[PDB]
Amino acid sequence: GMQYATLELNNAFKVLFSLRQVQAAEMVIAPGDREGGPDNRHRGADQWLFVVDGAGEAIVDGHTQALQAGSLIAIERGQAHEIRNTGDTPLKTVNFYHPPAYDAQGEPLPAGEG
Amino acid sequence: GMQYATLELNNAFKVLFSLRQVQAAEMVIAPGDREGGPDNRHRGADQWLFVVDGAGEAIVDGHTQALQAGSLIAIERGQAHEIRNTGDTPLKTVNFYHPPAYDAQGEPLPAGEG
Ligand SMILES: [Zn+2]
Ligand SMILES: [Zn+2]
Ligand SMILES: [Zn+2]
Ligand SMILES: [Zn+2]
Ligand SMILES: [Zn+2]
Ligand SMILES: [Zn+2]
Ligand SMILES: [Zn+2]
Repeated sequence: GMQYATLELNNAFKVLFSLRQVQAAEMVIAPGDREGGPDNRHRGADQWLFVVDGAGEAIVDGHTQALQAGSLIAIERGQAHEIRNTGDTPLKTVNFYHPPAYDAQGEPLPAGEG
Repeated sequence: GMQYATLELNNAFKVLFSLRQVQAAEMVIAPGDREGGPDNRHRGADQWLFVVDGAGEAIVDGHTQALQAGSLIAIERGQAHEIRNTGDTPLKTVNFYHPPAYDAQGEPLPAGEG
């Protein structure tokens, strides 16, 4: 069969599915808001963050990058990261964790913890 | 530092970067075209395919799914897959291979071969 989902891209944070130690999640940040911070790390999981729409700013270990549709970040395990919505529409992202970072309640696994 | 790229989302196929045995690639399929087929497999790499924009159809081991922005497929290693553009605008996708499937010339690695 096919392992498939159409992301609604309207959830603050929603864990989607996994396959062989990669896990997908949706994260949509409202205008004027941010997720993570200068002390926000996943000690054992890389996070591949892709911007589907909107405008924002990533700070990754003190390095700053403007975000737009098409922006891709490979956030290595252990790197502090913050994602800020700097526009006036939702900042829509899809995220790939390797290995997985979150349990079925959307709580961090040991690998997803700081 | 930050491992970052803004995808142009206008290349038929462009390998992007890797981190710790996950590799990203852009694939944009022109109207009336298709990539892969009923015999198209990566024997040793899963492929996570995400649709950024456009409209299409995936066939994965004979299973059919309409594709739109937000569509996510986890195409397991060994699964036959074909992606057809069924609209009249480009079908823009980003792809995550685990383990990596392609070398620096965009040719399949052993894991990316059928
Ligand atoms: Zn602090
Ligand atoms: Zn994170
Ligand atoms: Zn490292
Ligand atoms: Zn792995
Ligand atoms: Zn055939
Ligand atoms: Zn493929
Ligand atoms: Zn399997």
